[PDB]
Amino acid sequence: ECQANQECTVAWGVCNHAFHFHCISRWLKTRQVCPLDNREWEFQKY
Amino acid sequence: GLISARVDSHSKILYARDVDQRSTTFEKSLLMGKEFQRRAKAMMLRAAVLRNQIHVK
Amino acid sequence: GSVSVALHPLVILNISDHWIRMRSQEGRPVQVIGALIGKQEGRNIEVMNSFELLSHTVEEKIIIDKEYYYTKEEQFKQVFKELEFLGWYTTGGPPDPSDIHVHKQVCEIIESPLFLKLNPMTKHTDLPVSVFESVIDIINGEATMLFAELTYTLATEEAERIGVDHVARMTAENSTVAEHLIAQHSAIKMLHSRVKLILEYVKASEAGEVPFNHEILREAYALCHCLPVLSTDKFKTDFYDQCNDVGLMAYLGTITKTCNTMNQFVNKFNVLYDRQ
Amino acid sequence: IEAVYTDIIQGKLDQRNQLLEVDFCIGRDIRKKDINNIVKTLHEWCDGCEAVLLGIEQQVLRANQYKENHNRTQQQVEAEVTNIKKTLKA
Amino acid sequence: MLIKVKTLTGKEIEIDIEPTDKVERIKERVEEKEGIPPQQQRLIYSGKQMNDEKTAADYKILGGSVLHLVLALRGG
Amino acid sequence: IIRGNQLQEFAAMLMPHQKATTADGSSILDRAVIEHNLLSASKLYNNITFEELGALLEIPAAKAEKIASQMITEGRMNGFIDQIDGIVHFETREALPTWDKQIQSLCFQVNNLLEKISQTAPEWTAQAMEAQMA
Amino acid sequence: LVQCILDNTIHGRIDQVNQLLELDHQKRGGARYTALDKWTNQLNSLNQAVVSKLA
Amino acid sequence: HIKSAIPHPLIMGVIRECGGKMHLREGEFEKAHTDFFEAFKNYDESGSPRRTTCLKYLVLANMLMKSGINPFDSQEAKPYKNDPEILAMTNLVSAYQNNDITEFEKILKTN
Amino acid sequence: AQSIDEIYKYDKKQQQEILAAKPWTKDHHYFKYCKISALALLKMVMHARSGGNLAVMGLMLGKVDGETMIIMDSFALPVEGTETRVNAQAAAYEYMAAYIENAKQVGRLENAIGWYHSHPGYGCWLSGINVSTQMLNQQFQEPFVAVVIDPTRTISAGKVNLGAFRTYPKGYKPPLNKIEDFGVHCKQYYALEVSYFKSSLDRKLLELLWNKYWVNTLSSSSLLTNADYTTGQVFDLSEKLEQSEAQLGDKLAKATRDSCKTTIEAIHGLMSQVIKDKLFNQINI
Amino acid sequence: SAVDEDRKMYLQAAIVRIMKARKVLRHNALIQEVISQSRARFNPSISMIKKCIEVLIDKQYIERSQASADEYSYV
Ligand SMILES: [Zn+2]
Ligand SMILES: [Zn+2]
Repeated sequence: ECQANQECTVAWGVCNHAFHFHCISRWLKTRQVCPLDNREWEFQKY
Repeated sequence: GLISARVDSHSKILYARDVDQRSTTFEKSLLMGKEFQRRAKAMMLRAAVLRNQIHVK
Repeated sequence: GSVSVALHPLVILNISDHWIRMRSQEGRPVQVIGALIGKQEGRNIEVMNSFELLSHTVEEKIIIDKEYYYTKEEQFKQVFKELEFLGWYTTGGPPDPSDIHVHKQVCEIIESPLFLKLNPMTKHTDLPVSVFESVIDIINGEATMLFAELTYTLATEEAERIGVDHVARMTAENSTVAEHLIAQHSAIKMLHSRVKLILEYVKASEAGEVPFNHEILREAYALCHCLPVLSTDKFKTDFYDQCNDVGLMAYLGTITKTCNTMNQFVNKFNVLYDRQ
Repeated sequence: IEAVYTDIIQGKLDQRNQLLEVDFCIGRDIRKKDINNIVKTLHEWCDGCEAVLLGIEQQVLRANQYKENHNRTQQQVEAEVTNIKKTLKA
Repeated sequence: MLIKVKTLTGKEIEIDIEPTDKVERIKERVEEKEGIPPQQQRLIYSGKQMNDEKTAADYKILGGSVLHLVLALRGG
Repeated sequence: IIRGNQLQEFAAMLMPHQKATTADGSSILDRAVIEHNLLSASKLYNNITFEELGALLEIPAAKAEKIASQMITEGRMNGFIDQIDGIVHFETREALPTWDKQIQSLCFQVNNLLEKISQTAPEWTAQAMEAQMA
Repeated sequence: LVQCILDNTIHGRIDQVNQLLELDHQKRGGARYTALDKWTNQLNSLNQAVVSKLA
Repeated sequence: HIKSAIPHPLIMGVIRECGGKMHLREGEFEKAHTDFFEAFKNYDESGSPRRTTCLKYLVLANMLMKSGINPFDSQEAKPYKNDPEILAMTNLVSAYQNNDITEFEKILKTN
Repeated sequence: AQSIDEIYKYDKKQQQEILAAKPWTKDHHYFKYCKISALALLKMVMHARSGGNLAVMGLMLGKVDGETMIIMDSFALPVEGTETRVNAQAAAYEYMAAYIENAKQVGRLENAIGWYHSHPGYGCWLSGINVSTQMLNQQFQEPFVAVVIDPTRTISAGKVNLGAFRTYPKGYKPPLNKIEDFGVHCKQYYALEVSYFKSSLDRKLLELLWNKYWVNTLSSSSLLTNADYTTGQVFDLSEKLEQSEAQLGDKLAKATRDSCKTTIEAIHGLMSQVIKDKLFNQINI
Repeated sequence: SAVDEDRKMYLQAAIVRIMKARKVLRHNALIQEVISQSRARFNPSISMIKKCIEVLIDKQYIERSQASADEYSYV
């Protein structure tokens, strides 16, 4: 998303899955779970 | 009104009719206006006959 | 041209509001004097705001109440940091001896106060609003200083320009259709003026008046070839679509208004001819 | 297309209707015998502008007259009803 | 002496206390009669907020010299 | 629109891996140029048939439609495809907005012409404005 | 195609006689017409309410 | 119903695999996906034989819930992507996501 | 002239009569209209933008007429507020005490009518502290109104974004679309309908300084830019008419006024289109 | 630590401003908005953000919704 049109960093979860911060931000506005393990998402590390 | 369609019995084909929202809105509004005018012109006459206290004994 | 002046579309509003307030309070238009403040960035004099000033009339002359000026200056200096005294404004006609008399008192505060005249009754060649500066003449003997008119620019920020654009787009005992048609009239007048100027240039360059430019004449030919604008059959159908849509809306609004009127008539008929 | 590239004309090609729609075209050379055409076209434009302005002024006057008539009728009705209310309080 | 306290909205309240009267009794009387909390009121004289200094001695109060009552104004 | 004749020199200087085909006989260069030509023709055409779209793109009749539909469903270009008529529509103008744009262009032309007249004969322009105001 | 259309997944209809699928690149801003229809219905109801009050 | 237990990561593998299987049989693919992911995580943490069986089931559940997000994008499942018993499944996902009928059918027919 | 010269003529007899009657003590839903002058609006916008992302606020001058609050001027209090909170500790009070007297000296007869306050980036609404302050100011200064202006939203959207609100008194016992636009105290206050007015001389100089945007109006072409707004007005008017006929068994007058306003704006757009067609399309055949 | 106090104050101010901007939010949305706003100066720590949220809840700046405990409302 920043590639096609623009700081991009990593955003880890309690499962330590490390998606893009912007990608997980866009994902969280529709789904409340982690994309990979399908568990409740909680932010951790940045 | 369960199915919005039209039967063509020559070639035996069931076509689907598409209601033109613009045209049906216009015709419904015009019919409502005509009904309004008729109702109002009847109400005016009723007011005229009640003001004169006209009734059949 | 000596010093350049930049004006904001707030000082004029303040002056107009002050003048109308005094006119309404006294019942007739009166002469008002106020103080112009702003920034002094060297060569540019940016008038940003203004406040009403207290003046007393003695015989026929006017004296600015200096103590009120000092109190209001100490009062506003804690709200507008980078805004100091710039000059004074007055509503009226031409610069008269009364104006120069008031300037003779204002000039003891700053080195060169400005003057901003607002004339709502202008029907002559000079602009209704004007800016003046006192010039010390070199004439020997009793040298009466002159009042030189200085031009002003139309510098405006994006935000304030958008604000006045919004306040101008909106409308509203004047009739609404009259105001809308006057708004259209103001723009058609400008378009007509531009087209008439171009037509006069073409007519003059035709025979002998102005040395004609081939480029300008060709651009005028293109402008003439630009009409009619979108005379296609497709446009002529969408235009009548819009006309019929607005006509249906007008019919429904008329029906609603007649419904309200007949409701009122029925109510009054029932409260007069109440029969049980 | 190659004429559109030279920017003399700007437009689009409609193959379905077999049409070329032109939004803008440059002004070709004008000789000293058809300037009267420019004068006539600009005069017609000015006449149309004058007629539109006159019609707008006439409609503004008519709307103001209608508004003033409505206000006068409302105030006259108000005066009559308060007069009848005053004489009814005997 | 007769103070003519006024709010910025134009509401005027007339109060008649003695030129030499203990502040506590007048304070208790106003809070018991009109119930005005002291937490939001501010009394301004000549553009200066009044503090706990000497009163009715340095000030030349004459028939209610416009004592301004201002309420608390906070927002966000 | 880039014809192939001006790309023969460009294809020679490409690095070898950039010269690889796409398992259909067409290399990378004459697929990017095909997409570029089709996108640029989307701006010069209101609509175009498959045969004509392939005539100016050298792709015969069918892969033209395939590439046109592939540039859509990705947002790379606007337009739809009527396969019954074999026509790609790129952009439709809704008459009234076009009327607005043409009126704005006419007013801009008037303003530019007046500016040119003022900058050409300033004294005449000043005297003409003075006479007009009267 | 029938299954996908019945599931609201595909916005289109099928020409059985021509063996076609016509998509639904339609339905522009017609909310104005629905608003006008609601206005007309409310006006009719208000008509019947006001006219039939007493006379 | 138990929420206060600290069991071996083989018990949590068995019961989570059972839950994933029952969710798959009933048709709740969304719950089967997370159940199989938890079972595979526990089996990978401790164990070996019953490891590349819950990964296949997790792949199938992910493909049965409209796909999106590669199962072999997490830390746990990535090393086993090239496993001989998981190569068919990762190829099936690579064909399923970024959909292409030819590759999917070829992988099906070959395996 | 004359009739349009009104609202600027300030009389003290009517003000004293409405302030002594105190009719708002009985009807809590009294004030429904807020008529703000152009000068007050402009000063509010410039002051709000001057503070940037820090909150700034000030006072208002004006009067009351019937059920309408008229705003004729704006203040500028010397308050140094944080990015989300303004306090007005000790200098604002003395400043507003002195400014009223200074304005009395020059001829400003309008008294304090309310307070305006900036919300830099959080819409226009009354928070808990705003509600508390406004309700206190209403309880002790009965004619009052709280105006909130968003500078950043106004600049971003290109439209003036401000609102006027009045709180209900404590203990006023009498859907889901009023919880995100407003705060949790949304039921503790109500929004007055806000309208703007200008004077004859102000509009005279505004039309005089209107010489660059004639192209914008000659191709403005409403009924397309305000199509969504018009259909929104229409489907709100249908519900208003439904409420009016339910009352029938004056809401009907208000519904008729709204219908007239929407229809008049539509016919104004059509008049613009007709004028443009006459100007540009009936020339050169 | 001066930097720790500065970061805590910045986070509290950002949380208050965001809560005024939205007037209602979820925990994940609040954390995401706080991170996106304060990434200009430093990388926030989720523990510090949660501590600031708790200390603002205690200070009656924001409140937890009765229906759901993961939703915050500005008061
Ligand atoms: Zn990014
Ligand atoms: Zn996870």
